[PDB]
Amino acid sequence: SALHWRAAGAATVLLVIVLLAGSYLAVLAERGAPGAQLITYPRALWWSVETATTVGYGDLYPVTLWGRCVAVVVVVAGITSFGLVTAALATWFVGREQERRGH
Amino acid sequence: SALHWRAAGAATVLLVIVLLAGSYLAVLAERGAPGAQLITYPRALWWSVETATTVGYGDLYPVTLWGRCVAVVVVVAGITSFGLVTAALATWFVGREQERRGH
Amino acid sequence: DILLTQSPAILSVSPGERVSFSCRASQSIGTDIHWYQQRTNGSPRLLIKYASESISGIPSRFSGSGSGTDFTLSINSVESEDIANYYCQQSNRWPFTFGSGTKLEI
Amino acid sequence: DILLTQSPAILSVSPGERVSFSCRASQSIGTDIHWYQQRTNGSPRLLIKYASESISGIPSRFSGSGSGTDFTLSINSVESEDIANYYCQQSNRWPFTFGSGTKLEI
Amino acid sequence: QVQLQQPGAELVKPGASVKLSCKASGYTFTSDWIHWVKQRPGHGLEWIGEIIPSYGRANYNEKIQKKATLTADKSSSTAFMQLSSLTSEDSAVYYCARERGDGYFAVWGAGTTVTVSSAKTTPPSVYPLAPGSAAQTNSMVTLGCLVKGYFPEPVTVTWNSGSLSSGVHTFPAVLQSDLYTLSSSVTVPSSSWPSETVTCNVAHPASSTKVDKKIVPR
Ligand SMILES: [K+]
Ligand SMILES: [K+]
Ligand SMILES: [K+]
Repeated sequence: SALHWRAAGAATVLLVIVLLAGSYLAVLAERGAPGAQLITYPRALWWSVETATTVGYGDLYPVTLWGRCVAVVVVVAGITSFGLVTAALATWFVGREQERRGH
Repeated sequence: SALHWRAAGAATVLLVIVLLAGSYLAVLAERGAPGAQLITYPRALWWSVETATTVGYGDLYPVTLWGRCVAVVVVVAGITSFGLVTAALATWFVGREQERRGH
Repeated sequence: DILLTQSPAILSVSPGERVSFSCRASQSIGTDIHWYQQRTNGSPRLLIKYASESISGIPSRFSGSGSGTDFTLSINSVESEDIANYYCQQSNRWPFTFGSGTKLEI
Repeated sequence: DILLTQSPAILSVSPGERVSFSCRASQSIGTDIHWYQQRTNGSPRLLIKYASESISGIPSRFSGSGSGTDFTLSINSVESEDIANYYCQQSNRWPFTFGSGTKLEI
Repeated sequence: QVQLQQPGAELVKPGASVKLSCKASGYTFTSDWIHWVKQRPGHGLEWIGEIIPSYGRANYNEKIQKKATLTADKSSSTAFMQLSSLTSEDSAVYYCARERGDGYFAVWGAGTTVTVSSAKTTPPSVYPLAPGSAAQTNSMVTLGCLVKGYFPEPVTVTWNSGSLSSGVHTFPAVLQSDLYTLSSSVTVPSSSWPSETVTCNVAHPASSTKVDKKIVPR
């Protein structure tokens, strides 16, 4: 269908991939750093979801450079993807409002 | 090209500058305040990225007036810049949807 | 590093009694503790993961409890086959660490 | 202020042995501890930064470990050139602070 | 079936350097980490380090002198640990375990007994042990076998290729002039012997020797 709905879909699939890759890379970057908690996959995945949604619980976060880099990619992909949906919903509303104006 | 893509680009470059200036000023504002943790540049930069993305890990935050002021500027620049991208993506979608309507 | 203290080091129980092994972490670690059993000259065997989750193939009389810094591995009605060394292990913070272990004695 | 306790104040080791200096912080400070060496009448020299990162130009026999509140500076096979005072320093919270120091004695 | 396989023993001269192996089998995920744990006689478990095969990245227990180096052959699903410049302090049983990236070691290898010594590998001498003609017999009979003069540890003593498990005691070896000696005992109903043959199998890894010795009345 329309570009905005495809982009939304694409963004979602992409986000889910970043989430998974992010979980795997966080563990890899963090293991080896004393005091690190982002070291098992199940919670790292919870961490990536937390991060991508910016929910801010603060129960887990990276302590290494590479882990922080992985964090930036994840949050940014999350902010962007959700902003994309917002933009897609606006395109939907703007298009329907034009119709409701018989023009 | 179009205004919205230039603005997005500009916003990004600007955000990166605020991030750096913010890291430097946070250290300057915080050193001298007992209990302060925002006192070395590498982590202050992590803090500014955290702040600008509102990721909410809570591992670092300013404790002084000036540090808090620096925090406001940073988060606001971050919220604004990401909102700008969202708006730019909406302009893109709205423009393409008009084309898809052969008008 | 996270310190895992197992005290007392040796437990003397009578056949059929209920025994309780203790594991105290130096800091809070949720329920990220795991229990292993090692018989004389055998290798470690996972008995309980994440503080209280039973592993398949382990006698129902084995269980664990606790969270934070105090953990317990319990055995309802001990028996000769249970005679061994019992270690706790944590996966909350890097690196993983093991308690010093407690020998069960009937 | 963050208190950095270095105990024992003096370490007696035999040539070739493995020695371990201890540094305990009054609160959790990640791995934000740094180790300095000061020989008789010389000025301090950075040996280990951020708890375990080797500095260029320092004998490979020097290393550090720990995180949170317990830190260790280790020397594999000590030797006359190592005789001195060893201080820890923290950069986690303002102001930076130094431990009271430990003298190595062969 | 055995998911982790390690050679029973390795003898190393001071200053020398051995490479232990760990062949894995069963489900293999990219998220799997292989750990190595050290257990000195009497003492407890000590984490050495870890490695993730699907990347070759390894981490070490930095609280202890670093004597190890980990690598992994993705092709043959084998983990390797390079120990170098060993001393008496490095003699112990080294286990390897598999962790599914979720914090606990679901399965461990049988462990490799590494002995750092200048001595020479010496296979054991298995001598039967049957009662004397003067000793009476109860409802049960006690037989045994003397595994003597071997080096280095360990030795795995079985009875009837594992068939006999109930009534068996194998004592801890003892060192007397760079050579170990131990004895294993077995007890069966007095009636069942010697009609039902009784044999002691003795495998000694350091010399790749496994020998039998049937126990017949004197
Ligand atoms: K937020
Ligand atoms: K938070
Ligand atoms: K938002």
